[PDB]
Amino acid sequence: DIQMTQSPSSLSASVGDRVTITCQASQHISNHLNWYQQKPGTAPTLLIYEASNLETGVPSRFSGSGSGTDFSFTISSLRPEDFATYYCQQYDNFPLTFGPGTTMDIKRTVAAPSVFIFPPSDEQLKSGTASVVCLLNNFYPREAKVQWKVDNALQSGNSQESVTEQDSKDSTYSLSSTLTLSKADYEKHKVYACEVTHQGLSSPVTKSFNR
Amino acid sequence: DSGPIICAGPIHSNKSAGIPHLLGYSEKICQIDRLIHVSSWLRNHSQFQGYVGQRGGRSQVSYYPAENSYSRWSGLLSPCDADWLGMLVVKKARESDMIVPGPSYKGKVFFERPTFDGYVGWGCGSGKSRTESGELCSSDSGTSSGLLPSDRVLWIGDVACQLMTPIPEETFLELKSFSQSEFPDICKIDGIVFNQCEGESLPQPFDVAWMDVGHSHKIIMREHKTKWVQESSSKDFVCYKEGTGPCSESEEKACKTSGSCRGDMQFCKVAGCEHGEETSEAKCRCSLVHKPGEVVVSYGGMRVRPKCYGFSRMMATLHHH
Amino acid sequence: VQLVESGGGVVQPGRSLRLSCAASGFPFSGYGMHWVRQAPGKGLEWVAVISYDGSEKNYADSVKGRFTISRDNSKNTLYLQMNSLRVEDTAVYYCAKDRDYYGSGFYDYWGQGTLVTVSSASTKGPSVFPLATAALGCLVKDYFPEPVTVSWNSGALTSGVHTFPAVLQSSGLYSLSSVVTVPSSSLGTQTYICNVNHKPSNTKVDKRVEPKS
Ligand SMILES: *[C@@H]1O[C@H](CO)[C@@H](O[C@@H]2O[C@H](CO)[C@@H](O[C@@H]3O[C@H](CO)[C@@H](O)[C@H](O)[C@@H]3O)[C@H](O)[C@H]2NC(C)=O)[C@H](O)[C@H]1NC(C)=O
Ligand SMILES: *[C@@H]1O[C@H](CO)[C@@H](O[C@@H]2O[C@H](CO)[C@@H](O)[C@H](O)[C@H]2NC(C)=O)[C@H](O)[C@H]1NC(C)=O
Repeated sequence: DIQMTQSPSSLSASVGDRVTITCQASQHISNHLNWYQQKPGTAPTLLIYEASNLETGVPSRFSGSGSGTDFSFTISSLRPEDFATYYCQQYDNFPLTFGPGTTMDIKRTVAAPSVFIFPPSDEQLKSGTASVVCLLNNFYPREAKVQWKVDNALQSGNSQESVTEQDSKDSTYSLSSTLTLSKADYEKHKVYACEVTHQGLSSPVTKSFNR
Repeated sequence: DSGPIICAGPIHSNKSAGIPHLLGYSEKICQIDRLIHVSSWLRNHSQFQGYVGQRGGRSQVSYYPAENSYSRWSGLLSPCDADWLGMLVVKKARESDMIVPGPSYKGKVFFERPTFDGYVGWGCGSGKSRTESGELCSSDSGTSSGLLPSDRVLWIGDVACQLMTPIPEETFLELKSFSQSEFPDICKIDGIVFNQCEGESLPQPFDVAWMDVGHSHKIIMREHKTKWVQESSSKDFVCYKEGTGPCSESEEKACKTSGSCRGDMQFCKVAGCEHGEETSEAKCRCSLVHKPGEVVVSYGGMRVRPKCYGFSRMMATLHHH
Repeated sequence: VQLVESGGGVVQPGRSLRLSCAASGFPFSGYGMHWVRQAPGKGLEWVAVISYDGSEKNYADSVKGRFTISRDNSKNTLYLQMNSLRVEDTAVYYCAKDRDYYGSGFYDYWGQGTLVTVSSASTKGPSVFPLATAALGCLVKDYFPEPVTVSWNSGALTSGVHTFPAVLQSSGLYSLSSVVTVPSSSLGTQTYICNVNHKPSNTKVDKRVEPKS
């Protein structure tokens, strides 16, 4: 019924700076918007209810405002705990709808990844499947993507990527892009290249191997 | 079901929030549409925490007799509604004040009864609700939230309250007599000596028509005649912003003195509307309230605009023979 | 206050499951009760609500006809019968108390969540494969269901370990990667072993890693 849209999708600010989240609406919600914090792996926790009130235990750094359609949730002095995903929620009309979430992430100096590539084992290549793995290590910011190539042929949709959480020390992320082929297809080809683009590399990166 | 006069059922957030003293006939009517007046009474008198009427509002108040005609006319005002509007008082119950049989007092937090001398209410408090008899409040965990459903509110009788056209005392006495002439068996109604008896029976239910002419006791009636006249007074109009909600004293007075404000057909006919200006904007719109009009009763030979009128239950004592 | 869920587990499309949110510390019969679910990787989606005495129920869509919510105020538990389960319903399920009487939508206290996966897959233990400052790792492939736990050298090696969030595959079997960075001068000077542990299928594997020609 009521679509609740948040913005920005993801922040990237460091400790001590001031954050602002924005949550809009498709109808007049009045003062009926709650706010939620959800740390990774934990359960969501209510921070602000009725767009101004602070639930018991919520520090005074967290603030809220807004009346009608547009709201805001303002953290004044970011602390390492306050880095989590944040959601808004209306209760003006059931069904109760949520926002799409804002993922507060920490910020540091730009870091280029350290790309490694792994040819498949032989223990795996007797089941009929070969899995090539390209590893991106300790880079910031999170935004970067890999592109597999089999003999200079851009592969499409036969790979899968995973990203670690932001490191508690490096403030960097890591990526694991796995390219999967059949053994009958793996033995058909020669060069298995992994091309890496990132904000910290003035030229595109490649790590390959001839099997 | 009935219909919100100006404000939808309230969705409160904390039991510990204030009950503000708004100043506009509108702002108040909003507080009535959202059972704030009852909530206050419960708190003030009966030492209660929170709000009653969550999500429902005045539209969902439980009534006895449940087949309450006036309930549909949202504009028609209960005894409690008019307390907030200053027209009368609903009094904290005393031991004397008799609780009538019939109503489903159970889990109820508030129940109101028109009495022969006035209007009385019986409020429970924190985390308690009335027993199956109305006589005692008892712990009810389902009342621990302080944000309670409207069904926990019982208004008894098909009462309609309005602004009296003041009558002289001679008329009241003439009316007093005629009732006694009509009801010559009753001795005491709700505790007030109606006809001299000396031989009273024990108190007993009594369902009668009645009006508050504005004097000591209500006048009870057997053969009455009621005409509902429409009068299109300012009080027959409420002013709202679609959005913000109720309008404030000045805004209302302005609207009800300017014409400019948006309004429904009748409001235009009466006081003036004005259009061709609103581009995006928003201004207070005023609308007629939904009601048969103002009632005028006919009894004893005499035509009276009573404060309140209705058919309710009033414990009473008949003669002995 | 403490809401605590229980009941989740693997289930295949068509089957049904029952959840339970047992309560302590607070007057369970004075408050409405919720169900909120989180799809793996996605945001929050409210499922169902129930009122103080268990009469007025408002479910979301996407569950109407498939989900029945209930409660027993005598033993302070919250039920949720999920029939006609589909793949779209794989999510982590939470129960939440509400400040009001009916479930108006304030989720003050949340439970610690339980996980329900809906897919037709069987139960299969992982196939662990090695991956040769230098980098090496272990390929935990083709298992079902989650979770998995990967240590390294029986919990000794911790610095530089990255256990990647697993990825569902078209076959429905999960597969993750765990990697470590070693100081190049480890060939012979150090031995590395990854300890995979898939408790839901009792599969515990310890794969060694070595130079290769
Ligand atoms: C419960 O108790 C509160 C507190 O006494 C009541 O609020 C009071 O309501 C009366 C209603 O007439 C207010 O009187 C009016 O005040 C305004 C100025 O605020 C004045 O212009 C009017 O002529 C009139 O005197 C009063 O101010 C307000 N507050 C206080 C502190 O008395 C409330 O009405 C009570 N509710 C029930 C159901 O008993
Ligand atoms: C309503 O507001 C009140 C006042 O801020 C809250 O009351 C207490 O808050 C303290 C912490 O500041 C808690 O230790 C108490 O337990 C609270 N009282 C109660 C009765 O819970 C209260 O929490 C607010 N209402 C809700 C539902 O959170």
